[PDB]
Amino acid sequence: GAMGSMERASLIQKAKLAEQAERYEDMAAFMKGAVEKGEELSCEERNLLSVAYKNVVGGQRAAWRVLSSIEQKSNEEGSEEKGPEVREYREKVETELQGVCDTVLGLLDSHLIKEAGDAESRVFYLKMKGDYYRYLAEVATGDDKKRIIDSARSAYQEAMDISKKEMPPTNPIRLGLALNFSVFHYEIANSPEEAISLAKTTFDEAMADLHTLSEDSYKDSTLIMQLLRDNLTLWT
Amino acid sequence: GAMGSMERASLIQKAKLAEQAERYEDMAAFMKGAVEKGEELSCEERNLLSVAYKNVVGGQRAAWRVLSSIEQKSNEEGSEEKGPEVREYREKVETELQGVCDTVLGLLDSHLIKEAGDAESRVFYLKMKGDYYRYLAEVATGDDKKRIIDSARSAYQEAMDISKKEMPPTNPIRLGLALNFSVFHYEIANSPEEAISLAKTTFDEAMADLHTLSEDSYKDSTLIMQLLRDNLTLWT
Amino acid sequence: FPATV
Amino acid sequence: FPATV
Ligand SMILES: *CC(=O)NCC1CCN(C(=O)C2(Oc3ccc(Cl)cc3)CCCC2)CC1
Ligand SMILES: *CC(=O)NCC1CCN(C(=O)C2(Oc3ccc(Cl)cc3)CCCC2)CC1
Ligand SMILES: [Mg+2]
Ligand SMILES: [Mg+2]
Ligand SMILES: [Mg+2]
Ligand SMILES: [Mg+2]
Ligand SMILES: [Mg+2]
Ligand SMILES: [Mg+2]
Repeated sequence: GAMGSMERASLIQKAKLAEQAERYEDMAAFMKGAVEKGEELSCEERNLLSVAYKNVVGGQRAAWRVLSSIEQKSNEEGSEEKGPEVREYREKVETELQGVCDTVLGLLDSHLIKEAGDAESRVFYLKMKGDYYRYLAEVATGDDKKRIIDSARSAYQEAMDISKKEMPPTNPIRLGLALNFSVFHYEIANSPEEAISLAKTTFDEAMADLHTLSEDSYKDSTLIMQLLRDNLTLWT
Repeated sequence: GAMGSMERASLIQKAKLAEQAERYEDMAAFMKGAVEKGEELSCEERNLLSVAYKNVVGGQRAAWRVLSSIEQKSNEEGSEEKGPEVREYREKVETELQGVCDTVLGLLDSHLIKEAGDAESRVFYLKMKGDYYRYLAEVATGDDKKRIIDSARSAYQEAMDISKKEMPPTNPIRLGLALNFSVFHYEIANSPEEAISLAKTTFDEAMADLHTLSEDSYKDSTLIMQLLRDNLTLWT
Repeated sequence: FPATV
Repeated sequence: FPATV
């Protein structure tokens, strides 16, 4: 641990600074250090962890898609041979992306998930587990693609089961989980009907519970409901 | 050299891919590898080098400014003591930025500048030398700030002298040099009158030469002329 | 890209 | 930021 000599509170402070500076690689490293102190994370701290890695992997995924598209174009008929460089560089980015996913999955397995007893924390971490297996699935092409997909599905399903038992239908973690699991169904599992059903049922059950909410909670929940609607519009 | 085993042409190909993927750290590393092959750079290759490092250092400078502002706020009256973390993290980013500047200056000194005999190449590299000393100057506060500023000034001045002798007043390298030297005067040297004079004289001498240009050259030159105008508007 | 959070 | 290139 490069961060082993730094105070937990200092790591969290610096993660917040890194976020303000849009230094997401630094933010992720600080948050990894904080997790490795061994104490459970607060809600705010869980958010910092998720924001940091979402931004790092998001950039990698975008780069990977650019390179994969160039590669695919190079393998079409009439395309002039340009040697191994496009494949090599796509592989480089892919390997870095896989590394980040493995790091996050590692933190969740050692030992965030096992120590998370409250619904809000356990669902949050299981959603992350699904998400990072989904990112691995996006780039998987070999013997293990099926197992990676199943790992994502299993994590999302456990999260769904807990969220349905323990959280109201407007809870933003529950909504965001459903949003992402729906995307998993559409983009990864080749199950667009399941994706659409999940998004619709989630949206409608949330709609029915909005009346229970404060203005601020209403804002939070409706934001994510709109994302569900946006996907439905894209898919139908 | 991490890039010592890779072909020069492969490094240039991958720099171009990295640019398309907005992977500017990778782009810079590829271009460093290409420079270290020891051959002179073509115009296209000089542009790749400049684009890569401009984007890397640009991000660092933006982050440094965010952190410096937070630090300055922390040192005002009535500000609650938050410990050494803001200073530590600003220092971390600063040190990384200084490292990138030193790397670029190193490439220019070993051996880009000495081997550049054509006006277009020599002016381009001397402009870069001025620019990277200017970035060092932005963060300098100690015994060496004056010497760093003088190093920037000297590089820009040599570039100016060559550009005036050897290039037309609409040449985009000559215009961009003047633009940046003008900014050096305003932001670094505390010489706003010099900055304004340089920008105005550069703009007016370019205007008078536009009639000699093709449509495409006209586009190139007028773009940078507008940047001169924008600065003049900001400063007057 | 469909939306995820 | 004034403009530079
Ligand atoms: C500790 C905790 O409760 N974190 C979750 C909370 C949910 C709302 N937040 C958001 O930034 C937005 O929604 C989500 C929903 C789920 C997840 Cl996993 C992340 C973000 C982002 C889009 C609308 C609000 C803050 C974190
Ligand atoms: C090898 C070579 O001639 N490179 C210079 C050339 C100038 C125009 N280019 C640009 O991207 C823009 O202008 C400059 C001007 C100077 C410098 Cl050092 C960089 C860029 C960018 C704004 C308008 C055009 C391409 C590179
Ligand atoms: Mg301690
Ligand atoms: Mg691979
Ligand atoms: Mg169902
Ligand atoms: Mg060779
Ligand atoms: Mg320092
Ligand atoms: Mg003069």
